[PDB]
Amino acid sequence: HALLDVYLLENADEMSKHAITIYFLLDIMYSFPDKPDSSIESFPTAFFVPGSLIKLIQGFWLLDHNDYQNSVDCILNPASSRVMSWQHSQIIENLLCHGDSRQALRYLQVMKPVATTSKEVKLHMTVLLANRSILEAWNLQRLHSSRLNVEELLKHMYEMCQEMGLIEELLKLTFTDFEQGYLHKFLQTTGVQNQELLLVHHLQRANYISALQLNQSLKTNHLNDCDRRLRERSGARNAILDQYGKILPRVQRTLASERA
Amino acid sequence: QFAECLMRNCQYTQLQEYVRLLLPWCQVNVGSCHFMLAQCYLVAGEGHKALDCFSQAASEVEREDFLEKLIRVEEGESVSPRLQYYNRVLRLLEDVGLPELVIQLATIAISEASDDWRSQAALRTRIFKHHLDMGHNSQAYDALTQIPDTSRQLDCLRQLVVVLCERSQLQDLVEFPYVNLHNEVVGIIESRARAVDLMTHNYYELLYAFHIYRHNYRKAGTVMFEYGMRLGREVRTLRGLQKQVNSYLAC
Amino acid sequence: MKQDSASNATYTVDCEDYVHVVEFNPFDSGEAGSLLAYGGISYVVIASCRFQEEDSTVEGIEFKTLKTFHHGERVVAIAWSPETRCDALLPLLRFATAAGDKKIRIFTSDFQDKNEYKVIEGHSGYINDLVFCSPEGTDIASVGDDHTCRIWDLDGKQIAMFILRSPGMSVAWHPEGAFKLMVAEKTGTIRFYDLTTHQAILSLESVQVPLMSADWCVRNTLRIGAVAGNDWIIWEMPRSSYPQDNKPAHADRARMFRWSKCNENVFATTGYPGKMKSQIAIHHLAHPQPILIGTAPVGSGLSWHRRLPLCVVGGYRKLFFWLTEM
Amino acid sequence: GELEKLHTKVMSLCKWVELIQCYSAKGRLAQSEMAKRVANILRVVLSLQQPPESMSDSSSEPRVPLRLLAPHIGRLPMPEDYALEELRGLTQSYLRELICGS
Repeated sequence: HALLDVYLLENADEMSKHAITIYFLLDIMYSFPDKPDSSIESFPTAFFVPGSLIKLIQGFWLLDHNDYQNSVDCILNPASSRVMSWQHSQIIENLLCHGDSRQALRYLQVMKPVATTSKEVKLHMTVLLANRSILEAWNLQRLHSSRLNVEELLKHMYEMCQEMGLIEELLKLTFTDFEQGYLHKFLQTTGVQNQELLLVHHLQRANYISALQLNQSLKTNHLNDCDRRLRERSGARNAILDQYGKILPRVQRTLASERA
Repeated sequence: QFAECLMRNCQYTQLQEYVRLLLPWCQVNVGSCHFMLAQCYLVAGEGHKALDCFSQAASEVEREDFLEKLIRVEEGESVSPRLQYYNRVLRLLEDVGLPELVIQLATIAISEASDDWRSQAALRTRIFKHHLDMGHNSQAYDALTQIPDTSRQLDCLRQLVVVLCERSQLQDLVEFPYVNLHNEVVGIIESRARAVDLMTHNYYELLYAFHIYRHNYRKAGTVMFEYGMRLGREVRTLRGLQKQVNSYLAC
Repeated sequence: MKQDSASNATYTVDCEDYVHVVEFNPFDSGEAGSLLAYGGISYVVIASCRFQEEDSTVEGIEFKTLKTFHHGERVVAIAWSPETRCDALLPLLRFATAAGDKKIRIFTSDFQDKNEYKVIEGHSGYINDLVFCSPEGTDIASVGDDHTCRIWDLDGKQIAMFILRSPGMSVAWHPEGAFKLMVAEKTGTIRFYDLTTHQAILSLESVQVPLMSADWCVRNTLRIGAVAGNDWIIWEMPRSSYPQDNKPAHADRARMFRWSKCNENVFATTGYPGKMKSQIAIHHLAHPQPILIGTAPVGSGLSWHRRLPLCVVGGYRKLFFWLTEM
Repeated sequence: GELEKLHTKVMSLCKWVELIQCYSAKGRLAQSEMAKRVANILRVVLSLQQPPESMSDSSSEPRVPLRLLAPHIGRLPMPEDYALEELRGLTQSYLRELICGS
């Protein structure tokens, strides 16, 4: 009678209540399947619910029972009414939590979910970066980099690419001065190891003067540190910088001719 | 045979009216339906709705022996029936000719190509080529950066320098900084510069400017002095005299 | 395709996105100058453009973006209502779109940070065309792939429904008329609807099929232009139920026909999009040959300036402008 | 059986290239010519020690002995003409060395 009173409630959609009843009837059927055919299966045609929604409800059943593959198949089945953005978001987040990156990517590629919110963009780029679609991720980032969302997008990309190790791929793209400036600002205050990594990035973009300034800063910093692995790496680094700076253009040569 | 005859007799309008009457109650051959509906869309000039029709069609192709034949139009690999779908649709896209539709279809198709790295290289190569054809050279470069296959890399580098010269945007290739590659690029450019005539362009001054870009005074001076050498060997005009003067000047 | 007086764009505008749809303001602006709008895949940009044709202070073209709005599914058609305002303390905006969702969405804006949205329901088959059917526009007529012509209100309610023989490709407002609408069918049937009484008045028959794009003459009512098969056709009222004049428009599948918003003899056509770096063919009447040809690497959108004989075609991240005769 | 001797004696005499003392401009010039030639031949041999039909290691990127080479090679100057390419190779060397440092 509680299910029945749902009909007595404010009906936003008869199809919603029909889908609830159909899901309950399917649960009844799978509780004890008797006979290979039933007139209860005739309920959706009796109450005139689209086969699109029928296949959808099948997908909802399968996803609830964690048959994600069959649920995705039923959802991606064509001639199906497109589902709503909230359940897009929950579906994709659950799939990523469960680790079904390929399935979530298939969902996104077929259904083509909407994205007009920073959260939507972050979720979609998360799926794409877990599935190695770095190029399209960066492209849509550039597209939707508003004056309000750009730094959030950058921070999210930095964290997630740090987690799954796409650094050399990322280093091979066209960029902008603001992006590199924000990168430098973020990485400058984030510890020594990030200092040597961004040193590597300077050298990768051929930034030798700045690399040497960072090296001077690190050497000045390491005058009270006493870790032996750090001492090994720092002696290596001192040999490195003595090798490099003397060959570079002459400004640092004049600075070396200057007393220290 | 009904839909086959609607194709044959050019009855495209009859086609869409048929398929619209059939689809919502007929949940078989839906991929084919989306197919030839997209065919009419490209025919009339709404190939983007055509692309979405193919996007929805790619989900189920397993049945309809007619459809299965289109997996047999792309044999040798079975990474995904979606992937043979992708190869066939890209083949028709190259037969007919919307490069940007190809571009986005591929940026999507990267998902179903999980294996056979030759396919990945060829697809990003095609991305590169279309980006250049429309001048989208920045993300042409970006697409190239994921090509490790050195043979395709050499083909792309040769066609790259060719189109860069044709369009006079070499300086961008230089404005891109890199690591450990000037050996490659100098090999390519000198291979071209020695092979071609000097009066088309001073690829020597080109490389000299690169030398300036790379702070290499030794090699720069040598390049400019040797170009003065070449001019003195070749031409004997007073304009040329000023030119070798400038050459030795810069050296 | 057509090739006669081929030339580069008189004006070229460099954008940050490829051009999906782009078109001017038809009429009724609160201030001088032409507003224009282009929608791509996730963004729609409205910008006011000034030409050295109009202004002497503006040299070449001064295009200044009024707004870029974040939309969802890619916009495939945009409906202007000729009632918008550019003057006073509040610029009125009430503009509709059809996106890659088969749905229609209405947006109202004031530059005062208020913008709300009315999504307008669809029907069977995609929305082929949609236009405001009032001289200021308050109601929209849409044609789709169900052979139904459905008139909607701003609230989203069926103002009307007309049963067509074949799915309608194009629906056209008569700015010179008053609730005079055309509905075009692929079979080649042109129907004039008097939306004031919902009584269908006159019909036209085209011998070239399929029929997808047409227009009234902007400075005349007896002249009706269209593109069918591969040729452009003009009918003269009230003496035709068949082509009065028919001359080749584009050898390939010509797509769009437009009439100059200041000429009753100059019109523009587009080739079949993309492919061969599609050409805009600007034609003058009594000339099978086009009086102007312009090149756009892809054929996307065709617009006429409100009172200049200026035609704009979009392309890859660019806009191209060509000026023509009276 | 002679390639191993090549490696052993080459990497050793690298240690004593440092003690070369030039008291003339032409002496140091010949020293520079030697350095550039030894760099060239060292590149050639390090490339060809994995012969095109009898590869020694499958795909392994071994740890470079620059951890021993650098403290002695850093004791001499180098002409930026080919010091550029040498120094660049040394750059990607130090990149892996430091990403796999102590």
